[PDB]
Amino acid sequence: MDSFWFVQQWPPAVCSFQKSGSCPGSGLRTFTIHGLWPQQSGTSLTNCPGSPFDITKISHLQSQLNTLWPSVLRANNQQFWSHEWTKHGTCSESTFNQAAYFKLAVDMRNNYDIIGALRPHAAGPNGRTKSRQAIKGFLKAKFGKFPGLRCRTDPQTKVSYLVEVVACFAQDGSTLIDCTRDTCGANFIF
Ligand SMILES: Nc1nc2c(ncn2[C@@H]2O[C@H](COP(=O)(O)O)[C@@H](O)[C@H]2O)c(=O)[nH]1
Ligand SMILES: Nc1nc2c(ncn2[C@@H]2O[C@H](COP(=O)(O)O)[C@@H](O)[C@H]2O)c(=O)[nH]1
Repeated sequence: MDSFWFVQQWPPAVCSFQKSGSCPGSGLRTFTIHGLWPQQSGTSLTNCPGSPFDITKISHLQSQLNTLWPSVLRANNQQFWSHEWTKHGTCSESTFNQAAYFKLAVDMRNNYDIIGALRPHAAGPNGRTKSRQAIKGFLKAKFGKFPGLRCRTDPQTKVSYLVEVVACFAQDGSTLIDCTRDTCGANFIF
C-alpha cells in the first residue's frame, strides 16, 4: 500500500437515497466513519488474507466506535465493523493490527472535524448549493491538503448531493496528503 483513504459519510444524505424502509442515518447530524481503506496505485486494496475480525481486540474502543462508526443503514454496528475489517483493514495488517487499525480511524475522525472546518465560513450543511472548489478549499486551508469529495445523484430529480468526504493519508497513517479524485461536479447540495 502507498496510502489510506479515510472515508467519512454524511448520514442524512446517504439515507436520503433509501426511499423505502428505515435508515437510522436519517436522524444523525454529524459526519461519521464509513471506513479506512488501504490504497495502492490509485486503487483500493480489498479482501486481503488476514486475521479474522475479533471484537475482543477492540473492546476498549466500543464507546468511541458506537459513537463515531455506527452503521447508518442498519442497527448492527459490529457487523459493519467486521465487514470493514475483513474487506479493507486486513490489507494494512502487516503494519497495523486490528486494535491499532480501529484506533487509527477513531483518532482520524477526532482530528478531522469536517463541519467544524466549514461552519465558520458559512459552508455548513443547510440543504442548499455549494461549490466543489469552495468546499475543498476550506478543508485544504484547515487541514493543509485537498480532500476527495464524493457525490451521488438522485435518480428522480437528478440533483447531486454530497454524501462522503475522503481525507487521504500517507502509508504512516498520520501524514495527510492531497487526494486526487472527486465524484462531484462543480456544484452540489449540502
Ligand atoms: N467526539 C467524541 N465523542 C466520543 C468519543 N468517545 C466517546 N464519545 C462520547 O463522549 C461521551 C463520553 O464517552 P466516554 O468518555 O464515557 O467513553 C459520550 O456521550 C460518548 O458518546 C470520541 O472519541 N469522540
Ligand atoms: N456505506 C455504508 N455501508 C454500510 C453501512 N452500514 C452497513 N453497510 C454495509 O456495508 C457495505 C459497504 O461496503 P464497502 O463499500 O465499505 O466495502 C454496504 O453494501 C452495506 O451492506 C453504512 O453506514 N454505510
